[PDB]
Amino acid sequence: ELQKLQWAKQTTSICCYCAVGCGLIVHTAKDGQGRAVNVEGDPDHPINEGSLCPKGASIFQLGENDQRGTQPLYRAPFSDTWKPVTWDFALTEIAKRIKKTRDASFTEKNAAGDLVNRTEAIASFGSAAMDNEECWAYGNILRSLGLVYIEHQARIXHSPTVPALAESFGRGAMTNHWNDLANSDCILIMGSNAAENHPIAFKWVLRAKDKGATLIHVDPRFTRTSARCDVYAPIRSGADIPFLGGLIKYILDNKLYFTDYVREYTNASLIVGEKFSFKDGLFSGYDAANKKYDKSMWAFELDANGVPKRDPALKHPRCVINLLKKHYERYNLDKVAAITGTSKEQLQQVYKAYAATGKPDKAGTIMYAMGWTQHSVGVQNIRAMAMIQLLLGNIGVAGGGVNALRGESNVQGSTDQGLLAHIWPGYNPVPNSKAATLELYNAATPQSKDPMSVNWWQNRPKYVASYLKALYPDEEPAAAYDYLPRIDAGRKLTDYFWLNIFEKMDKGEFKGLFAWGMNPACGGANANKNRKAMGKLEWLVNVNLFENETSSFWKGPGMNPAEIGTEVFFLPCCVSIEKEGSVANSGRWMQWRYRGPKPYAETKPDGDIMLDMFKKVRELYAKEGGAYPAPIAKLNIADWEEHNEFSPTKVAKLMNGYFLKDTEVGGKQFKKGQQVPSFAFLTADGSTCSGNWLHAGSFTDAGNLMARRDKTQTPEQARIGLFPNWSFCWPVNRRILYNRASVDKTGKPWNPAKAVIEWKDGKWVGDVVDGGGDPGTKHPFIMQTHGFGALYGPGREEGPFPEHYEPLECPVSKNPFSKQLHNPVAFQIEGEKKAVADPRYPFIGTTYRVTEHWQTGLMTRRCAWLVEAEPQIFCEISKELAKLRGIGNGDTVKVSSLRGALEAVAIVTERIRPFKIEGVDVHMVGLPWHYGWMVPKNGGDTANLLTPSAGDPNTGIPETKAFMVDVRKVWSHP
Amino acid sequence: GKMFFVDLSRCTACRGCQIACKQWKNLPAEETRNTGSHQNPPDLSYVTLKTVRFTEKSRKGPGIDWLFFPEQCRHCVEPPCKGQADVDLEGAVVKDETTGAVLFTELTAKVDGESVRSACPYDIPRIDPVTKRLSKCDMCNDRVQNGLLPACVKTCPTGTMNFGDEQEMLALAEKRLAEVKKTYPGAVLGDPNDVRVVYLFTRDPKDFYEHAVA
Ligand SMILES: Nc1nc2c(c(=O)[nH]1)N[C@H]1C(S)=C(S)[C@@H](COP(=O)(O)OP(=O)(O)OC[C@H]3O[C@@H](n4cnc5c(=O)[nH]c(N)nc54)[C@H](O)[C@@H]3O)O[C@H]1N2
Ligand SMILES: Nc1nc2c(c(=O)[nH]1)N[C@H]1C(S)=C(S)[C@@H](COP(=O)(O)OP(=O)(O)OC[C@H]3O[C@@H](n4cnc5c(=O)[nH]c(N)nc54)[C@H](O)[C@@H]3O)O[C@H]1N2
Ligand code: SF4
Ligand code: SF4
Ligand code: SF4
Ligand code: SF4
Ligand SMILES: [S]
Ligand SMILES: [W+6]
Repeated sequence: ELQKLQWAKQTTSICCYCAVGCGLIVHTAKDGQGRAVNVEGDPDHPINEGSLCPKGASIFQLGENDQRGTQPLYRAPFSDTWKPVTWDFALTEIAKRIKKTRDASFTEKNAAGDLVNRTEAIASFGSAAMDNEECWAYGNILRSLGLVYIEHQARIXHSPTVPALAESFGRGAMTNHWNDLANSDCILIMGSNAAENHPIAFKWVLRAKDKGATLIHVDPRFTRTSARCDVYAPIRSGADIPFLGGLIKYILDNKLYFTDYVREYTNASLIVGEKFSFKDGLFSGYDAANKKYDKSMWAFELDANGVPKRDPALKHPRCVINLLKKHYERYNLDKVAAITGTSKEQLQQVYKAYAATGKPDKAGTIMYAMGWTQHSVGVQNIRAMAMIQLLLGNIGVAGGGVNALRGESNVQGSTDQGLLAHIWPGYNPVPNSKAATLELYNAATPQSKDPMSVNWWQNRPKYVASYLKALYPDEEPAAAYDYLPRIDAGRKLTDYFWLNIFEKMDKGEFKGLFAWGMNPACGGANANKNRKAMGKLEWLVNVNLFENETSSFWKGPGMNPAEIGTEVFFLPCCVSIEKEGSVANSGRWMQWRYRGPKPYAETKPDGDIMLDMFKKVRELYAKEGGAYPAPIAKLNIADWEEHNEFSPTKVAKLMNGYFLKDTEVGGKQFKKGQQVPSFAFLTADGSTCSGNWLHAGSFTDAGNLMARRDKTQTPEQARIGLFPNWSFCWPVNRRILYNRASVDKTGKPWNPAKAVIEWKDGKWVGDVVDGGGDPGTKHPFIMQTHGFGALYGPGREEGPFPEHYEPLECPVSKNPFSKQLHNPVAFQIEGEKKAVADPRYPFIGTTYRVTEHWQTGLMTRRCAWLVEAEPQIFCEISKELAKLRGIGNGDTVKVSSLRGALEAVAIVTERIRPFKIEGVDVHMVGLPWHYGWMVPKNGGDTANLLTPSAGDPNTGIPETKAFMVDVRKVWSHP
Repeated sequence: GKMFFVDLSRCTACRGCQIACKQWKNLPAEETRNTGSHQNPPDLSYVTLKTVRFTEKSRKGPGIDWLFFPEQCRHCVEPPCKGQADVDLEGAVVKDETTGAVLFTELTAKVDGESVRSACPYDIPRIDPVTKRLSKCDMCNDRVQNGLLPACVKTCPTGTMNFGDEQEMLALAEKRLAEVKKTYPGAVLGDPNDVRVVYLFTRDPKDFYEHAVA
């Protein structure tokens, strides 16, 4: 056998980088007692089959890295030095600062005198990089301390996708899964670099092509994805809506929609109120003064029973499908070409190819991510594509869907666990101030009187009650509800989000920050604002693998440590392979992973760090009292622990949930202490606890379903690779969502050759059906109020149809579609100037990734094989732009915006070409944002020195993908 | 013995293979810089046995022909490197009679390294200037002798890398050549009767690398 592996124990794990969720084999020396000796792919894993991209293939170099933190370090105010300290010192002092800050900043009641019970002066950032059990424990810890400013990666990543797809379909999640790409007949990759950023996905994309699919990449750059597609079309950054509205128009004009699917399954028939109009950029109900829409102007006309009226002939002028045809009739080839840079020929070619999946037995799929989300119009970009998919019958089918590609390993899961300011675990809203009782909270939920509309959210009362009974089990739901903090009902939700946290930090309003597995000194847009802002904190707790640009902002570029009063605690955490837990992939596959080696040096898993820190805070409250100590004293944390350690297994069981009492539910009978087998059998009365309802099914009486490694399939399941016995996906192992739309009212597949489910005997066969009920008896979209795929979606801040607006910094003074240049209700901070068609910043700036690095490169900048492949910040420009600026391939260049400047090596390439925008060449400058001042030497700093703190009014995601810059040659050096 | 079939019509230049090879052998990193290309390291060296070469060529209409070449020893059926090395000292270059692997030993430090390199039609061997030892791809021969795929083949996500018996891989190379030729009319197999690493190139192999073929 192999000398290297021989006397080493083998364990299975899941890649700690992207949301594909590839399987690892780990070898640990001396049957598990020594260090990792080897990490490589798990040949048995149904997603990667042993494959790893270079980030997965280098995990050994990350885990066995002698630059890793070894113990806590403390930076005294105005100090230029780290001091080594004990966990006992570090966690007692932090507990002290938490309490001191909580006591001095606690709001029992707001201005208006409503109850809110919230800590104003502490914020938390993180983290999508933690295991699902740690994320849920972490949120509950911070909420029990009264925090409302709780944010992570999701805010600045796929936040717009959740409302965009929820509005369209009922849920915000990726609709299909990685193995399902192979079933597609046309893969459109757009706002995505999937060969670089989801590399194992390309195994399945290429397998689609092997079985007859066309692969289309639409991107402002020619990339490693583009090299391997049949069709490449350029598009200018910030011009997706025109491209997609074009395609809506092309589909409607040429009768390429799936008629039966549109009539029965979309809100096509539903009649909108005479109140709805649209004129020269603005929907009806614009309040100019306050930058806000009166959404009530967009309501459907109700019948007599409070149900939206339907004309199933599609003749009424106020049918959605007729206002759709009217809204997108401006989006003609010549206007789209003129504003995208894309030629008429290329639109025609891509439109003809995609629109052809219209047929019932064809499936087209979109793979999108940050090229669409990181925009002032991000929600509307994703809405426009959701709409196209419904017109073409691609929602619910094998090889269809909206494949919103999630980023980090557990971003799907951290979001599920409510590490965002607007949501508790399971996407139940954070209460605002009007919701003074549980009844007033639960009564927010919209009702349907349509007997065919499941409107499944109506069960929210059960999930809220089970949630409070997981936290506070010796209490009534209604009494425990008062222990949890609330936001103000009069304030835009963007007030509670990433960009406004940093704006408030920059005015002195924050005393403490947890930077828990995030690097906002490099990851946050407008990095110079953030670096100065952190200097206004009294304390900062950085939990991470390595010293970094956040931990050490006080000794960054242009900083004098002696001027900066921030106390910093750096607490070193352990890598993925040194702990047990689950991570949820883009497909909602919740996968269990085991420990290989013991934690390195004095590093600790996050669960243990946060559990220790909370106990010391509870001890301080027991001993001295202070502000509202009840939430802190009463939080059930004894269910989180075993042999004096944090217990991921017992936290998973509690997130799945269990009966506190014997009970009868769904007319079925259950013992006390029994695991809730499904969210169906949860209750509003206190009979059941469940930390996260979406987890009810994950850990039943049959064992840990996330730990299943069973590739067994029926022949129908094998035809489209569901692998329903590999781990567990939410909800209740529904692998393809909205699968009711994949059949006719009989329950026969639209594509028998690629069937998701079929009515055969008296059973649904294939996937778990997405909603109970015989064929034809229910609307297929069970999380929607009205039960339909929304073509018209009136809950969105900018309006119920996508409309093109230029980025807040744009190369045009004038918008060809309307007199509204920018998004009329865009999130912006007064006094922050915007380079609009300014000669000083004449070029489009964009930021993106490479295959070989990860996020801010905090991790991969430490990994010598990945630095070897991509050693330093580069700048991609066309030959045309390089000629204009006298820039030679390999020259040093300085890229600048209103907000900052940095140097980079120029990559002059034909892979970037100028954009003919209204007859004028517009040049683009591309930067990767993986670089930072701390390491390596000569790597460069973060592209976020350039980016603006403005963005989407629905989610506050920054516009990191489209801004304005200059580039000049730099003449320095021997 | 064994053969690689390397279908460059599927390569995303992810560099999984480049990092997989260093992980399996725990090789060090070279000190690199960006000189206006993703390519790095720029060449094979004593400590880099595989690197992905990046060439930009033109095509009609939009985009470019982006040509990815993951370079490695071809494991010649009749290796000139061994012929050259046997002139100075037998045992410096040996052949696995079972796998076909061409293998460098420590006795390479006793032979004229620059003449071994110059005898290689693919310009593959690399010398350590300190010890005068030669290195290159060793076919992950120890993994192959124990029923495992080479590190770079197991890691590959796209079906670019393929390994197995010479009969199954030559039958694969021919099947795949005929499909790729439909969508790439200049596609050719690299010296397929002479090496155990058979590349399918989508156009003139010289566009991928000057030493792509003999
Ligand atoms: N290798 C690697 N993989 C990663 C990551 C990483 O850091 N490195 N990070 C992970 C994370 S957290 C995330 S969220 C995902 C994101 O993955 P992607 O979204 O694929 O990442 P980006 O490369 O940032 O953006 C994709 C593409 O958007 C294009 N683009 C820029 N502006 C526009 C525009 O206005 N419109 C359109 N249509 N395209 C535009 C860029 O040219 C780029 O090719 O990747 C994940 N995977
Ligand atoms: N200009 C620009 N800015 C961007 C983007 C862009 O495309 N362009 N992308 C945005 C997106 S999609 C995202 S997701 C954000 C990401 O921004 P950040 O999350 O701030 O990026 P990093 O901190 O590098 O990435 C994850 C961190 O998790 C840490 N980590 C790993 N394992 C563990 C663990 O077990 N515990 C803990 N506590 N930490 C761990 C890593 O060490 C690393 O520091 O950046 C955003 N910013
Ligand atoms: S980074 Fe993503 S694609 Fe690469 S090995 Fe990890 S999970 Fe797989
Ligand atoms: S041969 Fe395979 S692993 Fe290597 S760069 Fe190409 S696709 Fe990536
Ligand atoms: S490619 Fe060169 S180094 Fe490799 S076996 Fe052939 S002659 Fe020897
Ligand atoms: S066969 Fe082994 S030694 Fe040769 S390139 Fe691949 S991983 Fe490296
Ligand atoms: S993410
Ligand atoms: W992300």
